[PDB]
Amino acid sequence: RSITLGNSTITTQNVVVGYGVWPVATCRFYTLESVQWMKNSAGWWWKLPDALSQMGLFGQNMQYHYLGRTGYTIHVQCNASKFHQGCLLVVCVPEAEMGCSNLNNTPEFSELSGGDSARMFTDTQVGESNAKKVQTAVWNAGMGVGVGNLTIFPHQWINLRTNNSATLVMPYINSVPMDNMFRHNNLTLMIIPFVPLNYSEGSSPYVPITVTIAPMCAEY
Amino acid sequence: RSITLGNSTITTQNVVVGYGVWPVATCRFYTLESVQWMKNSAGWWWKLPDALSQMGLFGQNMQYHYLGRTGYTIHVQCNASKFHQGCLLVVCVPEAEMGCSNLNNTPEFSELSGGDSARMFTDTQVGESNAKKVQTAVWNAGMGVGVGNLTIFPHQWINLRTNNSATLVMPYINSVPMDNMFRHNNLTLMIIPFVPLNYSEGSSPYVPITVTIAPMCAEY
Amino acid sequence: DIQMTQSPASLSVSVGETVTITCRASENVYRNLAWYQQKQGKSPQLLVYAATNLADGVPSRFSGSGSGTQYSLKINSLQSEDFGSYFCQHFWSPVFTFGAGTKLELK
Amino acid sequence: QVQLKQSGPGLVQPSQSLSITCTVSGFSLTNYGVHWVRQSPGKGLEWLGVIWRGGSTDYNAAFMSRLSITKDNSKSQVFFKMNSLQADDTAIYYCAKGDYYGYDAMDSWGQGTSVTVSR
Amino acid sequence: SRSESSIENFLCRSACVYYATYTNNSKKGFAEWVINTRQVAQLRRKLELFTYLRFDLELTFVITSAQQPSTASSVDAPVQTHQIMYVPPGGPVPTKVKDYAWQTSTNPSVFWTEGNAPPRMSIPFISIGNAYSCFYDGWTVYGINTLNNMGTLYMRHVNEAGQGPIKSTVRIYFKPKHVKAWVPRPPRLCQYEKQKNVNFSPIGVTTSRTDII
Amino acid sequence: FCGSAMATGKFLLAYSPPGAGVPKNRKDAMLGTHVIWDVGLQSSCVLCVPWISAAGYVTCWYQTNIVVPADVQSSCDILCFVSACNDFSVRMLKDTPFIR
Repeated sequence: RSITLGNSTITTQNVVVGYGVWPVATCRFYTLESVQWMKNSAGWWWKLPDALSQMGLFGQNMQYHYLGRTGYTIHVQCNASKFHQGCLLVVCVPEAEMGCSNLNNTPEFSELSGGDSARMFTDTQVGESNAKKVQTAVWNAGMGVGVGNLTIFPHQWINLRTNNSATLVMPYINSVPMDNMFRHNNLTLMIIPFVPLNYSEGSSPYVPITVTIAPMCAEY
Repeated sequence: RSITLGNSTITTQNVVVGYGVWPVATCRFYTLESVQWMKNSAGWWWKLPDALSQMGLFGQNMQYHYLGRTGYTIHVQCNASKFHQGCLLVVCVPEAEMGCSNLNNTPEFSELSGGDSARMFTDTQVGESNAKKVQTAVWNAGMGVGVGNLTIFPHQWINLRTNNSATLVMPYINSVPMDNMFRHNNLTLMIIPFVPLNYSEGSSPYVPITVTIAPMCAEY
Repeated sequence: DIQMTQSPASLSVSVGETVTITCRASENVYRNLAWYQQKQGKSPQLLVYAATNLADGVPSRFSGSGSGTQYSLKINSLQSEDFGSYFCQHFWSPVFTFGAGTKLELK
Repeated sequence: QVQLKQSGPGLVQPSQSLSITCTVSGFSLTNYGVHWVRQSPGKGLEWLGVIWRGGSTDYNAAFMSRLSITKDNSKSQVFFKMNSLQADDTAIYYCAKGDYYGYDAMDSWGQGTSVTVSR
Repeated sequence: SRSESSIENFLCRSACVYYATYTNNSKKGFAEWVINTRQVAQLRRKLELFTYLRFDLELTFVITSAQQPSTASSVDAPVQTHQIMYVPPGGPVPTKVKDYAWQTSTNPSVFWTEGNAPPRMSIPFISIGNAYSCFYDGWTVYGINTLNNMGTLYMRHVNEAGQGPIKSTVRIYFKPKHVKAWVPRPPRLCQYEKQKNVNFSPIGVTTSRTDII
Repeated sequence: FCGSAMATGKFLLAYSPPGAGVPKNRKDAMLGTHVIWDVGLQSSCVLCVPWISAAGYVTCWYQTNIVVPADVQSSCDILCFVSACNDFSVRMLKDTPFIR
């Protein structure tokens, strides 16, 4: 409990590590701002080494030294009373090559990754003739893939009845051992609600979700 | 010869150390831009931990951490042919409390220290009723002091007949062991020409003078 | 092109009944519908997006249903402020079109 | 959070050009796209055009040549130039933000600027 | 039993991945094929189960010919030879049948007369990287990853039209060997739309039944 | 946190060092040295900072809203305590200014 890194401190009390493999002034707990899980929410995703590079002094290291090699640990926790209910799905997929709305085009950069701001899913299709937009129908998970099969990646269940938090540890997964961090996002974090949030009247109408990221062994 | 620090390299071939006492990404050879010693020149001075704080990433350390403790080494060399002549005087005085032109006032900050730009002396008096100006008559050395007695401080002679360069090593000289670097300049470098520069026609009409500063053991 | 037909034109019911309103498209929209309400001399506001998902500040009295081309909205109990206009809008593809616009006298 | 505001001419000359500057607040421009929607008493509501959050633009079919919508990121202002300003443009004009939780729907709007064309 | 379900017996197969024709006298008749696994849809699903593959490559070519309708005068021609050129990534590229790039040096080529065994050849794993990438989220244009380019192929006749033209077909086969895979993936559910990318149309999960029970 | 027993939430406790400016956002305070505080796990967090005779700020920020079950009141209060961590060092006594 109450681990420390640099000048930040997060308190805790399970863990799931990578594919069985265990992975200096930047090693601090960067914490993105929280999203609000409502009743009829859809899902969120962040591209991983882009949401950091816009903001912190880790991003100040990014413009100086482009090419690097990193390893991540990810804390995800949401806080609610006993009286709510629902079930999330935290999965850290590598090399998420999403598909465009229009069939002949490719999605542009501004839709592909909100820098430290969560892009959202939806539960319908999208129109195609407009511009470069990501095909963001949730029940094919954006990749043309059946969503129920997504647990082949390192995943972790959050079930509001018993469990409350989630921790992920992801080692460096790439073909070439050194690449530029501007044109290649190796990891992708997803949060999908399967059993939707429900509550009776008088409770709070939303459950906030915080995600806390920390790099480990960042070389350049 | 050819010492290295960080990513800078200065070549050399005597040394004079302090008062007998020998004194991390900032340890680089900062090099101020050169002055031009002419025939009828007067003299120059730099306030020491101000000429660095405006410019380098050492100055980026200054705005973050104010209070520090440093130790200096100073390389001074001028380059000329055999056919010139003259004699300089390199002295690193501590706590140079100069006096104003006007008698009731104090000199302002902008005249007291050019940030990495050499303030110059003169060989006359200055008027007094104007503004806050430093009494910069050279033959009292600005401090109301006889100039020929200035070699009580750690000094070094440059004589263009035989010698060519000069190296100074100055340890940390202060009363309190830790002070802010914005309102207190502990050291002051002076260069005064005694025997003025002379040459025959056909030679170059000026001798450039370069000064190269490097800190040692900078704490905060 | 894609068109929206709002039906009926206008209603005049009392306060507190279960009233309904529909609007039909021309082709499939895949539930990409948004309902709007504007009173006299102000900006419109969003109540239901994606034809069933209600907004944040809207009460639970409003509900919308439908799939494909036939879509509808339901107000189970009107109040004093529940008059004003009502507009439905698709957002499938540019060009986005709107509905006609209904009105409530609340007699 | 304060929403967006706008300012227009209010009165023009017929067969001219127009410029409304809509000022946003609270949100960035890399996450939301603004919508230009004309509320009219005669034709009703109608949508003109959208610049997306990536800078690419869209327009209505019947207004292909007389519009030019653009924005700035840092100054956080959007500009669009209605052109040729004919007698059927007597309508109030709205600035409105989009992308309500990623759905392409108008979340909040401006205050509305009423314009007329004639003397 | 498990030895059928290993990685090697899951991939050491063959497929008619390409099928083109060319004649001898059109002066633009020469086949051209870029090597990429995403050509045939059926093989594409089995290779997109993983993410990073590392395998050398083995090719065979079956080649047949056919006589075109000539004029007259009892046309007879001897046996034909075909030239199959391989170009590594970053080499010259031919534009015509008579061109400079066939008589170049570092483009390895074979020759094969008709009426013998088909001309098998084998290409080792050529990459600056350590493994191929069947998926790539990023730019080099989005989702390209130019390091996993394997080169092209070109085929032409090495004869001249004597009295009547002959067109000919060619079926490039394909057989990976010594495969090591990494970091698996869920199988692709939707259809395939474009050969270059992963674009798709959204579809339901399974087919439905009438009710729950 | 002397609030309810069911309600949770999260808070930042950002200390800004002297010389550095006061943070004027939620985000920038996370860049400086700080501690995220949970409410549901522990009910009292501890923070140490040196003090010596602008010159520093200790401001606090909403990490999230306060989620609370129904039939519980929403507004909760927070106390704040002060003690010397280690020994001080005083010198040259004088009289107090808290008299007429």
